Amino acid sequence: MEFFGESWKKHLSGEFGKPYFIKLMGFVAEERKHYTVYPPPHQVFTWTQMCDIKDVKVVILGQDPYHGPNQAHGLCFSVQRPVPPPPSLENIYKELSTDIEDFVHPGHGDLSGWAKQGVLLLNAVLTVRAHQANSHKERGWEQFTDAVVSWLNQNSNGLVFLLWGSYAQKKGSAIDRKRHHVLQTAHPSPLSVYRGFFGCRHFSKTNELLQKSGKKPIDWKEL
Ligand SMILES: O=C(O)c1ccc(/C=N/OCCO/N=C/c2cc(=O)[nH]c(=O)[nH]2)cc1
Repeated sequence: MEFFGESWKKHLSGEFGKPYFIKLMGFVAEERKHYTVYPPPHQVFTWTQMCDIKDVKVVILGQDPYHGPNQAHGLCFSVQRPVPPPPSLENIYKELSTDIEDFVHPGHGDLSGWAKQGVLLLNAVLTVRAHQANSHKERGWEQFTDAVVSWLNQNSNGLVFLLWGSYAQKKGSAIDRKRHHVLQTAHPSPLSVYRGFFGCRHFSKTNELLQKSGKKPIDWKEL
């Protein structure tokens, strides 16, 4: 395997020599010497491994990785087999079931099948100390993932951005609405899901928007 997918590296490596990025790398490395940090190194950049950067169709922006054992693996909201889907992911699957009648629950929480279809599952902060939510907040990841969002905004066309919650909406605030499609709703967490996420129908809406972009739809059940 590779640490960082080649097509993504080609376009994002301009970040790597910048002072914030050097500092970020040092911070994460030091944290790993004293704490268990999730995801493990080989999974920090899973979101670069699943499809070519040129083939991104949909972008779902997250915040912090899961902080429990075996959960985070470098794709926002996803958990690898055999880990049970956390409540936020169960809510995502519940909305899918009501939104698209023909959706089939895969019986696991691994969203790799979406990533392979060009659904970028990007957290803003890409590491977290075990059991400590937001422990790596504002250490440099935000600037890096802002650079990712900026690259896609400028160099791709007709993407669908799904911005769930106020944090994601802020991170996507500068997306050019004349050049990309943006859908917004509340966050799927249990505390916020009934404040707009249930009933948002973003999955069916996304596929209709992809038609306008001249692109084939996501098969949301291909998991
Ligand atoms: O800004 C808001 O409106 C808002 C509201 C509620 C929340 C809540 N989060 O609660 C934790 C739920 O689980 N999240 C998992 C999770 C896993 C992952 O890979 N990425 C990720 O972004 N989240 C966040 C933002």
